[PDB]
Amino acid sequence: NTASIAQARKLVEQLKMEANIDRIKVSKAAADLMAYCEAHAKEDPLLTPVPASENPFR
Amino acid sequence: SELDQLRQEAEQLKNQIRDARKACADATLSQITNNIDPVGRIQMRTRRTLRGHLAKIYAMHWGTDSRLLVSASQDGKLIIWDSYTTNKVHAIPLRSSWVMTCAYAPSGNYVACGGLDNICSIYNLKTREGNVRVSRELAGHTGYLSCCRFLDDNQIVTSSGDTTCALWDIETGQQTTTFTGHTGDVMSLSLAPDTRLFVSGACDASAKLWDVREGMCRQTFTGHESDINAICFFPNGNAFATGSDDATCRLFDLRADQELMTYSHDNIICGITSVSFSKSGRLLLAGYDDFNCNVWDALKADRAGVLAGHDNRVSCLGVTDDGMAVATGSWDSFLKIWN
Amino acid sequence: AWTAVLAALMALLIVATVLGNALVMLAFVADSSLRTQNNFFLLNLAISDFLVGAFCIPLYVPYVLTGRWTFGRGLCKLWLVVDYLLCTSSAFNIVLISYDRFLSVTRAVSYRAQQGDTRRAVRKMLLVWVLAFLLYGPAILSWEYLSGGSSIPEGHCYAEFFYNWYFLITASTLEFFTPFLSVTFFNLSIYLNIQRRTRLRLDGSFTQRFRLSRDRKVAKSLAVIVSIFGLCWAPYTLLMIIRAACHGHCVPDYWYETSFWLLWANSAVNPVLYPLCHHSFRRAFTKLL
Amino acid sequence: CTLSAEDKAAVERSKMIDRNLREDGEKAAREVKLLLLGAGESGKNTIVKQMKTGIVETHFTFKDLHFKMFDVGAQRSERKKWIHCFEGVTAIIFCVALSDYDLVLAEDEEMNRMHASMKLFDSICNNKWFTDTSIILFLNKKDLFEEKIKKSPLTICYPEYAGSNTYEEAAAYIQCQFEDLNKRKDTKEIYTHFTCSTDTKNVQFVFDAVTDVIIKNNLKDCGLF
Amino acid sequence: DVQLVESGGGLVQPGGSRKLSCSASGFAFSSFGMHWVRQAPEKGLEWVAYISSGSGTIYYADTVKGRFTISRDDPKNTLFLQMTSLRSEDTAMYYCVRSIYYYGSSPFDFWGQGTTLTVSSGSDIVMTQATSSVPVTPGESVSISCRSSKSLLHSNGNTYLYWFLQRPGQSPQLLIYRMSNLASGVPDRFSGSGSGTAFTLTISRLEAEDVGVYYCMQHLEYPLTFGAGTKLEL
Ligand SMILES: CC(C)CCC[C@@H](C)[C@H]1CC[C@H]2[C@@H]3CC=C4C[C@@H](O)CC[C@]4(C)[C@H]3CC[C@]12C
Ligand SMILES: NCCc1c[nH]cn1
Repeated sequence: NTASIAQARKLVEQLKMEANIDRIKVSKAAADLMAYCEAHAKEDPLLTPVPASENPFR
Repeated sequence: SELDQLRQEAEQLKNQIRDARKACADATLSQITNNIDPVGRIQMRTRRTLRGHLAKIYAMHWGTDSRLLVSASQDGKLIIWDSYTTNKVHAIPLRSSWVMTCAYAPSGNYVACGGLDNICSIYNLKTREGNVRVSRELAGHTGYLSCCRFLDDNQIVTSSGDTTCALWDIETGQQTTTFTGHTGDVMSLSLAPDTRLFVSGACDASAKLWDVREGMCRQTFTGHESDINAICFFPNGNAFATGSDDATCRLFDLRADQELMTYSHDNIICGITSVSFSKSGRLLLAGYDDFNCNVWDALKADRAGVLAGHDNRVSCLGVTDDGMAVATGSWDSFLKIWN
Repeated sequence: AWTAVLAALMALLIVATVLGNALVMLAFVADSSLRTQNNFFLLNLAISDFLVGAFCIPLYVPYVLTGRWTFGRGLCKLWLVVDYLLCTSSAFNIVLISYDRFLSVTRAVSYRAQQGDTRRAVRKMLLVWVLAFLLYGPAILSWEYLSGGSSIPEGHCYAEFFYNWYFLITASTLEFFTPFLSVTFFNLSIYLNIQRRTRLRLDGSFTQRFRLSRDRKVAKSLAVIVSIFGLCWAPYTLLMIIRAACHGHCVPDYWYETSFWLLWANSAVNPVLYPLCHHSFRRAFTKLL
Repeated sequence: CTLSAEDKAAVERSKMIDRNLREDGEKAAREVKLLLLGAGESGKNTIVKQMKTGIVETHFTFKDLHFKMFDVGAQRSERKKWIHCFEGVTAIIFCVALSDYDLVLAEDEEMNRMHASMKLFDSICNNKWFTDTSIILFLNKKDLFEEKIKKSPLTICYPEYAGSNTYEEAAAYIQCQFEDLNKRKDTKEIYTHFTCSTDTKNVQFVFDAVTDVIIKNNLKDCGLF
Repeated sequence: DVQLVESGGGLVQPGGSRKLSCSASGFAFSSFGMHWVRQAPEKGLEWVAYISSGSGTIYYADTVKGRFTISRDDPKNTLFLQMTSLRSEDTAMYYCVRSIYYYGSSPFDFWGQGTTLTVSSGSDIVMTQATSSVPVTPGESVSISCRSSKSLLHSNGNTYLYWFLQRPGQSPQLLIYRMSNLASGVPDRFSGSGSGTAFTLTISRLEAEDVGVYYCMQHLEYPLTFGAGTKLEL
C-alpha cells in the first residue's frame, strides 16, 4: 500500500524533526521554575491572602 | 520491504529521543525543592454563588478584566455574570444546547461557543441594536468541539474529536491552519502567554506543543496512562500541567522535554476534569469527579488544600488574571467564587 | 406502685415521637437532594408529629398522673390550641400527601415538570396550617367569652364543647370523615390506575414477575396507610360524639382515655409509614449512618 | 440603599433576566427528550420519517406531548466522551433491522451485522449513565425478514436455534436474545415493537411507552414504588 | 439604522392636554429604558420623565409630577407622554432618549429629533458651568469646566458625570458617558477628567464641526440635572 508507506514516511519525518532539540538540563529547568515562583510570591493573592479592605469579594 | 525499514527507523528515532531525554535527568524536581518552605494549609471560602443555570454547567471563562464571567450550560444558555455583584449582564440563547466549551475574547467584545454541533459560534456583545447577535459560525470540523480560545479578535483556535486542531480567521470564516498528528480526540487547549505556541492533550494519552504560525508540531509529551482532559500553561510559559483519567496531574517542562513532577494520591481514584495555576504558579488547582477541587503545591507535590461545596462533578475551573479569586463550576448548576 | 409502669410507657412514647420525627428532619438537612414538593409535605407531617411528641404529651402527663392541672386556665387554652392545631395539621397533611400521589399518576407530565418548586410546597403547607388553626383554635378560645365559659370545675383542660354534639359533629366531619373519604378515594384511584397500566403492558418472565410483585407491594402499602389512619382516628371521634349526645352518659371512663391516646399513637407511628418507605429518605438515613 | 441609580437599573435588568430564565426552564421541563440509536443503516431513517455533521434534532407533538428526538449518528468519535451529556434523557429508542441476520458488515465481511447490533445494544443498555433509563426497541424491516427466513435459517447467525423457519418463532427468538442482554432487569424496562415501512402505530407505541416511563418515575419519586 | 421619531407636538391651549409619541426603529426597544428630556426656547436641557425596561420603575421631575404620565408599548415599539393641565412653562422641544444600564454600558447614547410643543399665553444636585461662551480658533485646544454641589464619586468607584454636545439645529449627542469614558463613534480628540466635584472636558485640535453647546449632566440620583451649557464660537 503506497498510502501506508507514505504514513510511515510522515511519522519518520516527524520523529526526526522532534529528535533534534537543544534540551536543557532538568536541574536548570527546576531552578528556573523555582526562581519564577520566588520572584512573584508576594503578588499572588491566593497564596498570600490580602487584607479584607483590599479584597473585592469580601 | 519499505514498510519494515520505516517502522524500524521509527523505533530507532524513538530510542534516540528516549536516550536524549534520559541524559538530561541530572536531578529530580523534588530533590531541588526539598529545602523550600511549604506553603502550609490553604483555606479558601465561598464569596459568591451564581445561580440561574437550570442544567449541568460544562464550561466557564474569565474576562481579562478579572470581573466579568461567561458560563455555558446545556440548558441552552450562555450567561455573562458580574462577579462582584452577581448581576447577570447577558443571557444568550443558543441554537444548539449541546454546548461543551465557551470562551471570552481578550478585548471583551466577543464570546465563543461550541459543542456537539461541530460548529464554533461567535457572538458580538457590543452592537448598536442592544442585543447579542451571532456574528459568525465556523464550520469545518467533523467531530464535536471540545475547546476554543480567542487568539485575538480576528483569530481563534479550536480542538475537536476529529483528532485535529484548527486556526480560524474569523473575518472570512475560513480555516487558516490545520494541526494534525493526534491519534485520538483532542480534549483541551491552552494558549501560551505570548500566544505564539499552544499545547493540546488528546485521548491517545499524549500532549503536543504546536507552533501557531508554522503549523507544525514542535514537541510530544507522554506519560499519562489514560485520556488527558485538562491542560494549562505555567505562568511564565516554559512548562504546563495536564490532568487525565488516571487520577493524576503531571507537570512537563518544555525546554527539558520531559516530565518534572507527578501529583497523585492513594485516596484519589476519580479522573481530573480541570487544572489551572495561581498567578505565581506556586499552587496548582485541579477539579475532580469526587465533587471537589484540590489545591496542590506545584513545587513540592503536596496537597495544600481542598475546596468542597459542590454536590456533583466539578467540571470547570478558572483563576482571574489578577489572581484575586478562583471560580468553580459543576454539574450541580452552580458557580462558586472562592478566595 | 402501678404508676411506675404507666408513666414508663408514656416515656417511651415521648421519645418515640421525638426521636423518629427528629430523625426525619435531620435527613432533610443531612441531604440536599430531599427538596421536592412531596418531601416538603413529608417534612411538614414530621414537624406536626414532633411538636405533638415533645410539648403536648409531656405537659399532659401531670394531668393524667395526678388528675389535676397545674396552672389552670392559663395553660388550658394554650395547650388546647396547640394540641388541636397539631392533630388537625397531621390529618390535613395526610390528605395533602395522598392528593400529591394521586396527581402523580393522573397529571403525570405536569407533575414531572413542577416537582422542583419550593414555593408551591411552602404555599400549600402554609395553607394547611392556617386551615388547621382556623378550624378549632377560635372555637376553643372564643367560646368562654360568648357563653359565659366556666363549666370546668377546678383545673381540667378541655374545651367548652364536649357536651354540645352539633359542633362536635361539624368539626369531626370537616376534620376526619371528609379527609378519610378523600384519602380512600385517592389511594383506590392510584391502585386502579396501576392495575390498568400493568395489564395493558402484559397484553403488549422475571421482569413480569417483578412488575407484579411491585404492584402487590404498592397495594399492601396503600391499604396499610388508609387502615392505620382510619383506625387510629375514627374511634376517638365517634366516642366523643357519642359522649356529648349522651351528655356524659353511655361511655365508660376508661374507653374515653384510651381513644384519646390512640390519636397520639398515630403521630408516633406516622414516621414509619411515609418517610421510611420513601427511597430518598432511606438514602439520606443510610448516609447519616 | 447604598446603590446608585445605575446599580439599581442593572439589578432590575438581572431580575428580568432571571424571570425569562425561569419561564424558559418551565417550558423546557415539559418536553420529552428521546435519544435515537442504531447500527448504521438499520431502518433508523424510516423511523424518523414515519414519526415526523453533528447531532440532529427532530421535534414532534402527539396528544399534547412534545417530543424532542436526538439522532447522534454520524459522530465517528469516541462515545464515552460525550454519552454522559444524554444522562437525563427520558428514553432511548434503539433501532435494529431484522434482515441483518443474513448480511455482514461491509468493513468486515467476517462479522455479522446482527452481532454488531447486539454488541451496541449491550453497550448502551449496560452503560453506567443509563442505569434507570428505559429502552424502546424497534425491530424494523420485518416484512423482508419473513421472505428470507424460509430460505435462510437463523442457524446462520444463531447456531443454537432449534425452531421452525417461520417469522412467528424467529421474531420471538430474536426478541429474547436482545432482551437477554439486559443485566439491570430490576431498574430498567425494555419495550419491543415490530414495525415495517408501512406502519402508523409507531408514534402511538412511543407515546404509550413514554407515558409508562413517566408515570413509573413519578411513583418512584412519590414513594409507593 | 437606530431611529427615534417623535410626533404629537403643535400649539395647544393653557389647561389642555396633548399626547406625545416616540416611535422607535432599528434596535431592541424593550431592552432599553426611555427618558423624555425637554429644552425650552432658553436652550437649557431639562429632564422630564423616565420609564425603565419592563415598565417596572417610573420617575418624574417635580415640576411635572401629577400632570404628566409616561408609558410604553413594547409590541408597537412606541413611547408615550400624556400631558394634562398644560402651563405656559411647558413650551419646549421634547426629546426621546434611550438608555440601557448594565455593567460597562453607555446610557443616553442616542437622542431623538424632537417635537415642538407651544402653549399660548432643595436636595437636587446643582451643576454649574461658569463660562457661558468661549471664542475659539481651529487647531487649538479648549477646556470646559463643570462644578457639582455634591460629590459625584460613589462608594463603588464610579463618577457619574456625562458630557453631551449639541450642534446648531441638531439633537444633543453623547461624548463622555462616565468621567473619562469616550463614547462609541466619538473622535479621540475629546477627553475628560475630574475629581469628586470639579470636572474638565479637553478638546485637542479643534475642528469646525466641533462648534456647539456643551452640556454637563449627573446620573448619581434622580432627578437628573444638567448644566447651563457652554457655547463655542468661531
Ligand atoms: C408507647 C405508645 C406507642 C403506646 C403506649 C401509650 C400509653 C402511655 C397509653 C396507652 C393507653 C393509655 C391509657 C388509656 C386509659 C387510661 C385510663 C385512665 O383512667 C388513666 C390513664 C390510662 C391508664 C391511660 C394512660 C396512658 C396509656 C397507658
Ligand atoms: N383533636 C383532638 C385532640 C386529641 C385527642 N387525643 C389527643 N389529642
